Amino acid sequence: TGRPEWIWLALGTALMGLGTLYFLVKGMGVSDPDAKKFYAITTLVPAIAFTMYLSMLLGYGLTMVPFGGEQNPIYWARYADWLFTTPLLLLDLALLVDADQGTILALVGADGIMIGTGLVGALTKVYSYRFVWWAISTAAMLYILYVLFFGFSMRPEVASTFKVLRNVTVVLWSAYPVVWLIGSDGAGIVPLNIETLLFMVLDVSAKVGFGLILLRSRAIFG
Amino acid sequence: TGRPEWIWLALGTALMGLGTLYFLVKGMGVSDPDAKKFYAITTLVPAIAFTMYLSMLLGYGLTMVPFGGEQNPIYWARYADWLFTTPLLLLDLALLVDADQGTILALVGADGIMIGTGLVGALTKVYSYRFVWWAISTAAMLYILYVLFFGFSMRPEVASTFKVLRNVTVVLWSAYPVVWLIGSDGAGIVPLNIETLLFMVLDVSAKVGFGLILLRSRAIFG
Amino acid sequence: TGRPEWIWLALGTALMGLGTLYFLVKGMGVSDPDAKKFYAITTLVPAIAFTMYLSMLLGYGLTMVPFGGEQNPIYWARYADWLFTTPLLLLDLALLVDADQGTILALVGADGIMIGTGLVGALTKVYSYRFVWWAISTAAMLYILYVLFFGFSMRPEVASTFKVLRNVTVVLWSAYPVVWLIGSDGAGIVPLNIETLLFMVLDVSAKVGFGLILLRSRAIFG
Ligand SMILES: *C/C=C(C)/C=C/C=C(C)/C=C/C1=C(C)CCCC1(C)C
Ligand SMILES: *C/C=C(C)/C=C/C=C(C)/C=C/C1=C(C)CCCC1(C)C
Ligand SMILES: *C/C=C(C)/C=C/C=C(C)/C=C/C1=C(C)CCCC1(C)C
Repeated sequence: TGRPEWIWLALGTALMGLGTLYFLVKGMGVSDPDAKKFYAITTLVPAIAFTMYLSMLLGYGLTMVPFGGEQNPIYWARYADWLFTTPLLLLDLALLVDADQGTILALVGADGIMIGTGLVGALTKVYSYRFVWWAISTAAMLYILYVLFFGFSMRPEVASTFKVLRNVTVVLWSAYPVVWLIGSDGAGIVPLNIETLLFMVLDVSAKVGFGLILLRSRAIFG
Repeated sequence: TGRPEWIWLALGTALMGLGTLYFLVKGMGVSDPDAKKFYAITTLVPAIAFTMYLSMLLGYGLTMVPFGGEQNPIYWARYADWLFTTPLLLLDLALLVDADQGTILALVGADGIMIGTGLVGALTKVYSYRFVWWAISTAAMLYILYVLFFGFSMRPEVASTFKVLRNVTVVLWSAYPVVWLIGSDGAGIVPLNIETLLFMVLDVSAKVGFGLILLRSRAIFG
Repeated sequence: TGRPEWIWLALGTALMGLGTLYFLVKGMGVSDPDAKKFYAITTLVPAIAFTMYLSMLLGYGLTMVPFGGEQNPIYWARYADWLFTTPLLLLDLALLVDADQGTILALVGADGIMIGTGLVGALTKVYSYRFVWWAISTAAMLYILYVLFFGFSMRPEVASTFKVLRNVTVVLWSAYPVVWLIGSDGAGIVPLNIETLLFMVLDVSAKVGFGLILLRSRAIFG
């Protein structure tokens, strides 16, 4: 396309679409209920991502936001995706450790705040206000990572898998507020082409990457 | 109104509104918890449909989408409805057969993809791209119907009711991708007047029709 | 700001932000699972409200709706908030009395209808149609309050707390359809400045006020 970032949105689409097929196919073979749960969640995540990367690729989820001087291109389909897939990932972590209903509530709620404010700054028109919405969104991410460390004696083919996935999450999720800040969505110090490349490498890793590690573990069984 | 399809949107509103009253009234008389569940779900479905048919009737959920040459009228309130009521129907089927949490997750997730992509093609501006979003949406419908047949020894006043409702669903739900394709939302081979007539006959049948069959069955009790 | 209602949206933001901090901090100290549940829900409610009051304050959730003659200012961020926080409050009441899944479904569903139609009239362009959407929205509020009285033998440090919270709810929630009618969103008999003052006093009371009463009760424990 006439857009420099098409290549990464094209590669994003393929990879997400590839992970869903692999996981669905892999998904075929399960009988253990609990294990079913982890396939249902893990497969839907890139399934959703698949639909939003295509929408950006065909250009449906792209808008112009006016701010800091001129008109700015902003992929909003990114947040609609994150809106559903991140709560879906925390749910994988949550049911892995037999979380409490109460803690599952807080995580999900804080998550919706995270993305929700992230979307608000993405579409905000006053340049300065954006980073205030960024701060709050970041403040919720700190809560979530906090909770999965200090508020989150279980069987060991579980614990060890959880510590692994959680390390992945914390490192990946932490990159997103950094990319957004340096990117076109935030400081504008990095062009849209690179900002799109960064998110795609995170998304595939945090989704397909995360799912592969997960759906192989014996942790997901009885 | 100045719109040819008012009559069907007017009849849609009455019928949906009539089913909700009947089901709520009928709903009054229940004590068995589990049965309560099926009244809660079954009544809310046309309740929601009721609100969206009126919005189309008063014209709040109507927009113009430019594509394939000219400006196209598109009722988007239809998808906001389907967004909530179809997961509500699968939930009726799901709890009827004591589905697994895992399978309830997949159905609902695939459903949101179905409608979600359906909405995206409805609002897409490049004529050709629409049917690509149609294909994917259809691909999710095939998953759902699949699952309720091959991934979905239970008491017989249940099994027989389930096979019935499920037959209804498969036949009705299959009509929707056909109507959308021939209709104004898709191929434009059928005018908006007829496309509105078709969806109304499906909606009332899949909702009120489906609910009547359901809320009479002894299957919904202990 | 250049807006007369800034002061109340500024005071709304502070107070909601203050309640969340207090509840989170207070939240630190819990071990009993069930009690955790009530902190998770109760704290997220003003957390969300916090984000939407700021959005109105910075002016992100403000739009112009044309009707009854001229252009009308309409804070839509108010409904996105109510969209999530009112179901969150009913859930506090619901789990307080060990509600049935079925009844929890009806309450939440009716609630989404309430706000959902409320939003539709807020954005409707034909003056008269607004109050029709107001009527239906009100009709759902009557269902909810009904249900929490006649469809909602439990331990007494519970029952007495429930009767209390419920009295709060009914009196507060009943004020909202009145404010909306006399306000700029409805009849226009009260200016936006006063209508914004009224909602802020209700919101803080129904949220922070409601939460304080709740998170002190021994009802929330085992
Ligand atoms: C499947 C995609 C994933 C796991 C995405 C994670 C995204 C985030 C952790 C988002 C973080 C953001 C902030 C905390 C600040 C505002 C900007 C965001 C939304 C990128
Ligand atoms: C209460 C209304 C019901 C049960 C509606 C069902 C609608 C569908 C099965 C929708 C199907 C569609 C596709 C599979 C392709 C894209 C167009 C849609 C959304 C009409
Ligand atoms: C946290 C905020 C609360 C508890 C708000 C409650 C709001 C309502 C009970 C809303 C009621 C309305 C109607 C019943 C008629 C239409 C206008 C509304 C949305 C204000």
